[PDB]
Amino acid sequence: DPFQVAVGVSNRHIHLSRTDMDTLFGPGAELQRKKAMKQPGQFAAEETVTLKGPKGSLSKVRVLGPLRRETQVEVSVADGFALGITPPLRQSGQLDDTPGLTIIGPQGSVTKDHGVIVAQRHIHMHPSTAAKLGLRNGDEVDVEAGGERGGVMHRVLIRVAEASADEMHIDVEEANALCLKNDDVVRIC
Amino acid sequence: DPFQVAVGVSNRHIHLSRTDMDTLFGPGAELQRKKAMKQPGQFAAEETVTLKGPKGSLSKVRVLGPLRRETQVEVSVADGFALGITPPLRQSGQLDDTPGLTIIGPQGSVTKDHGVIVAQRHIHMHPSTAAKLGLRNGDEVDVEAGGERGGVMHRVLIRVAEASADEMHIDVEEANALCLKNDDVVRIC
Ligand SMILES: [Zn+2]
Ligand SMILES: [Zn+2]
Ligand SMILES: [Zn+2]
Ligand SMILES: [Zn+2]
Repeated sequence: DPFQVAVGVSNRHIHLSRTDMDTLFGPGAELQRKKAMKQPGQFAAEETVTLKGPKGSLSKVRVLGPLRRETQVEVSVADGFALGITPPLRQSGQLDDTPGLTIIGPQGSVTKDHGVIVAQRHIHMHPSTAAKLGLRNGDEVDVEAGGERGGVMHRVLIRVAEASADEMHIDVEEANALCLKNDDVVRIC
Repeated sequence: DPFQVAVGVSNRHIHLSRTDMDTLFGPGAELQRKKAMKQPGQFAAEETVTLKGPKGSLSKVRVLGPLRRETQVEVSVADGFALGITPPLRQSGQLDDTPGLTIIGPQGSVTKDHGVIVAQRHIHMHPSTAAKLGLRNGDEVDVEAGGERGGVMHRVLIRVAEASADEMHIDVEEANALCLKNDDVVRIC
């Protein structure tokens, strides 16, 4: 069944620019791969940061490599409340009018004015697969999960790129709400 | 639309036996009302406890009144993970083969061998409403939630009792996963 995609539960994490990486970890510092992810080229790094908000802070927030053009922080709704901000629901890269935080690293700190979002659930899909299912990049779909806490998720963003592996990304709260874990199978409706 | 029902977002909390109330807060100690809930006679009390598990503790956990015949602890999956336990998904009062933890109050502590659960989402329903919708106690329904993070929750238990107001109860993670909040309106399918 080509409609079955595996689940990747995305914990809170951060993408860093080269400039911000230099500030937080020192000039010329390279991310060290800790664990390779399903999406090709992407990985969880050894490096982590502390996120400080007006209300509180979060420690050991994972940095995901590779480095990107713009810094982006992804936190759960609960994470936001603990920090003392209200990050809006957004797809990756949609950072206009988003709130900021203070990122703290070993070599320095940077207080961002934007880049913090709650991740909108989505499916990374190969263009081959997307072509089969008659799905276009930018589409939204329904996804069903089984089990004692199962249900159907609306507004699942379809993300098609050549450098993609078939996988669904949901944050920790979405996963727990449906009793989903890494490598669980869900179905596109 | 009579199939619509208001949402009550349920944060972690505890119900206490009289015996356990005596231990934690002193013999003869009465729960003090802070804020009444929508369910008749029930209320969030001024009293709070600390929950201690093998891995960590949670402070300021709300006690809900009135007292009951058996102590019951409701926590989210995330809460359980932080405590160092794995509570199963259960309906209220369904406490067979459940993990325990240590409850700490001002006057003493008690270590329970059972009674910790992750709450199964449910709808409290007055018999008149139940008769009008064609629902019975113990039935399970689907509930649709709208909005950017909307979707359809499966396996929603119907709890029919005279001392009930029409209201759906979901925990913090289920609420955040769907961007629901208190007094939001969802619809029974
Ligand atoms: Zn990300
Ligand atoms: Zn993703
Ligand atoms: Zn309860
Ligand atoms: Zn309830």
